[PDB]
Amino acid sequence: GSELSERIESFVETLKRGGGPRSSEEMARETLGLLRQIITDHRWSNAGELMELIRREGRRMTAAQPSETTVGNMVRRVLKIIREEYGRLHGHYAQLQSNIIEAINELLVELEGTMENIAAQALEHIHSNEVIMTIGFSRTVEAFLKEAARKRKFHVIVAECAPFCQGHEMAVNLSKAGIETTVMTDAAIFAVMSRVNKVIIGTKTILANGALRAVTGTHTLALAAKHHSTPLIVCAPMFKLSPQFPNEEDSFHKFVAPEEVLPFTEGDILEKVSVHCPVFDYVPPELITLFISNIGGNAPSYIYRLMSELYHPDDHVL
Amino acid sequence: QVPTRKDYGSKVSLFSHLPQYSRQNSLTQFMSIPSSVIHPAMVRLGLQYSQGLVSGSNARCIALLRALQQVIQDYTTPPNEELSRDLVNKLKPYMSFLTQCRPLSASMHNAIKFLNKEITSVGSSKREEEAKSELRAAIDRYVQEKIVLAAQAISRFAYQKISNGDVILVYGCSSLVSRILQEAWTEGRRFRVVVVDSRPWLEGRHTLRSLVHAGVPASYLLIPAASYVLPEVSKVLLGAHALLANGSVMSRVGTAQLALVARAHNVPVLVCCETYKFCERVQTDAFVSNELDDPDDLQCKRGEHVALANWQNHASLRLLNLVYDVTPPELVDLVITELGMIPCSSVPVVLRVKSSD
Amino acid sequence: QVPTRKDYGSKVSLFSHLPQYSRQNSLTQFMSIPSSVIHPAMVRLGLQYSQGLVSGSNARCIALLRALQQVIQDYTTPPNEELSRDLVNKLKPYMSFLTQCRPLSASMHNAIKFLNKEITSVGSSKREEEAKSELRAAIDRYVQEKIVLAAQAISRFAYQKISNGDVILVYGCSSLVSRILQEAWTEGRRFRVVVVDSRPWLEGRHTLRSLVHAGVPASYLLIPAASYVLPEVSKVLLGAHALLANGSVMSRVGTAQLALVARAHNVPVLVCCETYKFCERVQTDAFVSNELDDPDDLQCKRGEHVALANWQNHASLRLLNLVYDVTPPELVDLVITELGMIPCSSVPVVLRVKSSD
Repeated sequence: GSELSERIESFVETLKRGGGPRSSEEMARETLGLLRQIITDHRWSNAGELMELIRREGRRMTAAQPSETTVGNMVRRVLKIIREEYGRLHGHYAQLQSNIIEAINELLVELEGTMENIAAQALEHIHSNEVIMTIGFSRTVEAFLKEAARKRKFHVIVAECAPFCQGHEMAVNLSKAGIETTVMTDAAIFAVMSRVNKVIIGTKTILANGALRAVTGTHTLALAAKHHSTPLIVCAPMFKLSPQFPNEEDSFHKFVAPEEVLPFTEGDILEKVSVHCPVFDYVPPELITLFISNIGGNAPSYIYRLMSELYHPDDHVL
Repeated sequence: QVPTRKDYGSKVSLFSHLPQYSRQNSLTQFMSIPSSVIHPAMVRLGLQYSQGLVSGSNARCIALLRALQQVIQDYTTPPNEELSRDLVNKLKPYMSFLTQCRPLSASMHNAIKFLNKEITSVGSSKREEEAKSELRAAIDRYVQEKIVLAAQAISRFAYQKISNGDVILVYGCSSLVSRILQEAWTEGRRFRVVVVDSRPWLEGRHTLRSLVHAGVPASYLLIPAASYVLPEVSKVLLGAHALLANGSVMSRVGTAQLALVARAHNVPVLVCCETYKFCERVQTDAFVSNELDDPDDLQCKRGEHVALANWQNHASLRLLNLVYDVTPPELVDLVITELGMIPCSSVPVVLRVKSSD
Repeated sequence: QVPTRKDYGSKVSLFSHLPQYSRQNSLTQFMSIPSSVIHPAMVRLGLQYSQGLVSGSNARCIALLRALQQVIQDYTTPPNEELSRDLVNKLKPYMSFLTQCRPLSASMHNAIKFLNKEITSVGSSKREEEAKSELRAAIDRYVQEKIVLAAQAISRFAYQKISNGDVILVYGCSSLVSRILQEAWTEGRRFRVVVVDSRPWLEGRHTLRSLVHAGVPASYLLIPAASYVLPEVSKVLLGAHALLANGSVMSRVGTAQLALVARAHNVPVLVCCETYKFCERVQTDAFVSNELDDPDDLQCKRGEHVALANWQNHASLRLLNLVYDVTPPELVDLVITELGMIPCSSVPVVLRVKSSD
């Protein structure tokens, strides 16, 4: 009641203001905690009433941060789980609730071992004396690299995503493990791409076409990799996979303040300039070769089957 | 004597043959204060090259020719020796000192070649001060025509291409493209410019100030936002630093990347280069001949958590900031010279017809 | 116990993680003549794998299932132990010995997976010889349908594609594509076949003999002449050894090369693969998982001047002969399975609908 609405309002304002928490896996765990806390302390007669309640509570989290699709498609996965439980019990008050409890607990068991399974199958994609190029900062790709370097000796080009230099942290965290890393800017991507053998990047949101949004400037890396014919490896979990089509809804990119691009101390020329800072970008699925999830490697021509196995077509509007 | 500067940091394994210095230390720590081995204008030129005060490709050539005028004006003739041999033998350690300060642009290479060809063809019957006046007048005529008349010709040839209502994308800092944009705005074209910049030089602020002071509506963004705005961009202007024998475009490091993304968005790119900046030298990558900037320049202050502060303590960490790259000649459409609109395949043609053939 | 074979020669720096053995030495030099640790049919299978006597992708699976029938027939049950656990724990060193002899094809991997799934699902109330008869009958039904019925279905589905008067290009040695060509020639199609072969295996001679004995007009040539004849070639048949999750084609090493040159000459390529040879495993290059053949096989006698005879005395010399590569899935058009004509993107679809889903 009071604590429920208080924590819901706190989560909504946390998604409205900034990125809280920092890890997307931690935000997914808090999303499952919010959904189990909202189903354990409420009352319903029909399962469709709970479906409408979860939809009404998810619309606010979607309108809080539209660029954060993880809470929205996790709400949609929990909606499909509750729909499948109502379907297997339809062909109902405490038994359905206990089934929802054990299913969301099983979803946390599956979600805690996602990066572990990605690091487990990391060995079948990296050979010795290999030139790797990445962009931005992501825990999945650096875990991939620090597990692949346990038995193999290779090189990683840590290209920074530079609206704000976050890839320096990835370069330092890899060089502490000894991956023989090299730091450059966004302007040397195609200049170094003639020596890059594979492209291993992360993403923010996998779309329904197999398209993906990620840290900005990676569409340029995908174009240079398609020019030099190198395969792209997308180490991405199964909760960044969303049924939002690219041109269907607006607010695709996330815009931040232009201070990180052009500072406030520039002068009188700030009045007559328009400085936009997209921290994301669009990558079409034909520029992608392989997706790496915790269940195995999948093609961009196979994301629709995971969409059918994880999502329901009457929930794509939410 | 002039020693060699120590290489700074841990070099890239692909760039071990190219030197990588630092702007913190200077070579003139162990040199005399009255400059005797190196000319004082030449060591002044090396100081304003090494500290980064002269960064434009045309400004280096202009300051080079002014320092060469100061050297030839302060030249004397020894007994039983010719000027046409002694000046050749004396200007080579000067250019070696300038090379050890900062690697030379191809404009400066062709300036050295043209000046060596002119001082080689000085007759023996000519006097000292008469040949000094001939060489100073030749340098003055050379910089006069092959800077400002070529700049006005390229400005007119790009003014007759830019139409009304279009949008123009630029990259880096170049006086020729900025002069084209200013003389296009003053003569009646109504357009706005999207300025693309890159780290760590951030030299797009110069042409941003130059376009705001000229009254042009401007837009400022970086390399990753260029992919966001090129579906709206219809025209890309670029500033070339050297053009090769195969038609490659040596420019700032974000040039071939931007041209590939513009061709992916069907946006034609336009480089603007004067004919003295050409090359009979040719390369196909950014690895066999390139300039290496400071490895301490990539660090920045995003909050209070500078990660690349103590980068030398990490043995497996490498820092690299490339200056030049090349374009494949099938990516660049225009080559705008003072002779007219030529493609990329016409660069050795213009080399032939301007090399007295 | 079974030791490990010593790696032969100097490995490639990209292939240091993959083993490279030699056919000159055997692992059974330090083993008992009555085979006790390894089953005698299994060590017979390892000898006919390591010496190169069984080279076809389907022949290895057939001989594997025959050796597994000989193992299950020669199986006994200890007291207070289950067959469904003890047979699982005993067949793993057998497959480890077979892996140390020669790296396994993905058909054999899926055969091991299917047999482990079948012997896992044996009930505890079943007797010894009754479960032995069930497992032998299951292996017989498996090899029966998923060799010959899938082969006849792929042969009919490729017979309904090949028309009259066309030319067909093949590569390597594969019984499925050769059976397609024979049953297409016998049922009324009039065509000729261009056979492409490659060094050092030279396995195109087998399908060349198989096409001459079937009455088909044949043409024999190598990899460099394929670029000469593909402007005349209208159809390319290929023999796949494994199909991956992204739609890649694991086959002999000259497959993706030939497919790229055929797409450059607008010639559609056709791979022919049965559905048990698929993979949930995926790779994008020929470097992370591949078979390494003999480094002493690349040498040949062109006159009396064999240059690679003493190749080990040269420290800077490396010898490499790759067995498998992958194709990008945008280069291969057909995937002809027993369920019908599918593209390359339908391989995990067929994996799903044949994996009880």
